[PDB]
Amino acid sequence: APRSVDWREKGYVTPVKNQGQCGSCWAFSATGALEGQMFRKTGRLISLSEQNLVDCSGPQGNEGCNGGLMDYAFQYVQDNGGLDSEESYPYEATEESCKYNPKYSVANDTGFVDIPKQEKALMKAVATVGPISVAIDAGHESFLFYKEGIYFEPDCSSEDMDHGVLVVGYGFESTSDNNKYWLVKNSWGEEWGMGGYVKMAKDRRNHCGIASAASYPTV
Ligand SMILES: *C(=N)c1nc(N2CCOCC2)nc(N(Cc2cn3ccccc3n2)C2CCCC2)n1
Repeated sequence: APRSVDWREKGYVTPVKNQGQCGSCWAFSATGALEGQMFRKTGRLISLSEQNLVDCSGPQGNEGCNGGLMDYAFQYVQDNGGLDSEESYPYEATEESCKYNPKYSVANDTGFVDIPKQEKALMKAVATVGPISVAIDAGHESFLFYKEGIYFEPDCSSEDMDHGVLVVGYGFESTSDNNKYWLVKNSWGEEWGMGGYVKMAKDRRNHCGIASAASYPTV
C-alpha cells in the first residue's frame, strides 16, 4: 500500500456537509462512500442525497434522525434501484415522508463489502478502493472540540462506536513518534476540525474502533 493516500486529490470527494441536529451521520458516511465509488465508475463527482436515505431506508433498518448504519443504506440503494442527487432531493435535517423519484437517480449499487476488522486490511481497502465508510467512538468532548493535529483519546473504545464518518486517506505527520493517521471526513460542517476533517491516530491499536465496522458499496 503506498505510504500515504488522499482521495480528495483524485476527485473522489465532495465538499464537507453538515448533518445539523439530526442523527444522520450514517447517511453522510454512506453518501460519501458511494460518491467515491460512482466517481471511480463514471468519472463524474455528483453529491448524493442524504435526505433520500433518511426518509426512505426504514425497511432496511435505518431510523432517520435516530441513527442507522451505512450497510443498511447501501442495501436500500440496491433494493430501491437508485438514489437521488443532493440537488434534486436537498437535505432538511428532519425525517420526512419518502420522496424518491427515479428520474433524478444518479447512483446505484450492487451490495457492499465489510472489511476485515484490522487496520492493515483497512489500509489496503483505502489504497485499492477509494473512500471507506467507518464507525468510530466519537463520544468524548476531546472529539467534539477537536481542532487540529492527530486525534488520540486514551479513553476511546475499539468496540463501541457511536458515529459514522468517511476515511478518505491516510498518511503521517513529518514533525515525532506514533505519527500516522487516517484522514477522516466528518459531517459537522467546515468549521469543525481541520476544514471539517480529523486526522485520526492510525496503527495505534485500532484507535476508536475505526477498523471495527468499515465497509464500502459495490457499484
Ligand atoms: C450519527 N449522527 C449517529 N447518531 C446516532 N444517534 C444515537 C441515537 O439518537 C440520535 C444520535 N447514533 C449513531 N450511531 C449508533 C446507531 C444508531 N442506530 C439506529 C439504528 C441502527 C443502528 C444504529 N447505530 C452510529 C451510526 C453508524 C455507526 C454507529 N450515529
